[PDB]
Amino acid sequence: ETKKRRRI
Amino acid sequence: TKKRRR
Amino acid sequence: GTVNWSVEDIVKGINSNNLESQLQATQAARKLLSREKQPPIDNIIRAGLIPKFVSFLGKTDCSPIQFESAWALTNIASGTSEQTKAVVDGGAIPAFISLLASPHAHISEQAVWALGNIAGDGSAFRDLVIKHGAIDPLLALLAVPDLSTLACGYLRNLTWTLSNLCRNKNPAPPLDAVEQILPTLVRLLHHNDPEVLADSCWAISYLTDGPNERIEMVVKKGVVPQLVKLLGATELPIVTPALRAIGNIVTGTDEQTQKVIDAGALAVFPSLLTNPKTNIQKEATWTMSNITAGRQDQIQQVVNHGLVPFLVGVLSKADFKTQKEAAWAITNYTSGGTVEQIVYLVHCGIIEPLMNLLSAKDTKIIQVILDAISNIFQAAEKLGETEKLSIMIEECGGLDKIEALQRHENESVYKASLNLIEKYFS
Repeated sequence: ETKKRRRI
Repeated sequence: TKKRRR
Repeated sequence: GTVNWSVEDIVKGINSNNLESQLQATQAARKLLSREKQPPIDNIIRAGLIPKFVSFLGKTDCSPIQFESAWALTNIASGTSEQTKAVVDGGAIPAFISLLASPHAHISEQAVWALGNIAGDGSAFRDLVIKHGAIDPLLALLAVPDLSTLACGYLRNLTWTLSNLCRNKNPAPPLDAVEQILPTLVRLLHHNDPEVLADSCWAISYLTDGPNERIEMVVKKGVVPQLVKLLGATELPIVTPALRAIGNIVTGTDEQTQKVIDAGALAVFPSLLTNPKTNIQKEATWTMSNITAGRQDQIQQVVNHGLVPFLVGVLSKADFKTQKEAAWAITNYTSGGTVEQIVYLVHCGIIEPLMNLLSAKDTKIIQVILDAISNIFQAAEKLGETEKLSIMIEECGGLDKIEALQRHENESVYKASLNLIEKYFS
């Protein structure tokens, strides 16, 4: 899956 | 056990 | 215009004694950190800004700066472990947990996301978020009669963060925390949003990746039938985690494996073993190998569902890593199967594709294939048909490959091949 996510 | 894991 | 400020300008405003000047500079920072092209995370850290942002989180009287600092810190924590550590070292964790109680949903949503990035770093920060007490207020945000009244994106962020609290090993998450979270996961697994469902499955896949006691916690909640249902979804982002969880579960006891069979899983494997995504095929075959390593009545269910031909197929043609897992599946089958079952396997055409894999450049697969042959010859002895089998292996190019392997580096290889030659080809 996606460890960590940035808000764009 | 013949079962293998990840 | 809070677009394109310099880090110098941002510092000048955050250091002013003016709440509105500080708010404008903080929004300038947020905008820097949310651009798609190389955000300047390290520059912001080196400027000393994290403690200021953390302090802004508590300005209950000025919710806009609460939001902007929350967003800015979220994106710093999205970075490397060193960058996430900088946010944690600033005191952010208790501050973000306080913000979960904000009356403004867009602010509490941002605190959920931030805590997700921090827990996502790994075991230690995950356990630190749990020690600061995040789990109670997170679950309280989902305590509503019907999840559909919540905003889609809000529920998606909650589910994602919950999956990160279940994630990682060495160590796995605390057992008490897993007990607290599982009921809610079960509920989210029945929600109709594909994204909620994928992250819910990932979460279950993390929890089932351990000792039989962990598996049992999950299986006791009754989710295996719902997992098998999602195994049949059309969305590959749901199937992938659901298959991983089912496969983890069948590394367990035979009693846990049986619940997966009873739930209908085997009926979905014809498609999974022919799936166009390589990793689906690989994971479906590994799962099959752990099922052919079970009881004989379980091998028999594999037979009844018509899956032996599909294993022959994967052995014959598939990515090499999938073929390797298929070989394991055969060795387990031949090792624990009855004579009748091994006969059937041969009648389905296993010998030729088994032989063709002996010219592979992987030492381990050759060991696996030789064990399987040996096992089959043992069943032929019991039927006194060792000659028919010898002829079969001879007729398809097999004896050449086995004889050539006698003069091979590895020891188990030359020992096992030389034994077969002496014993059945003399």
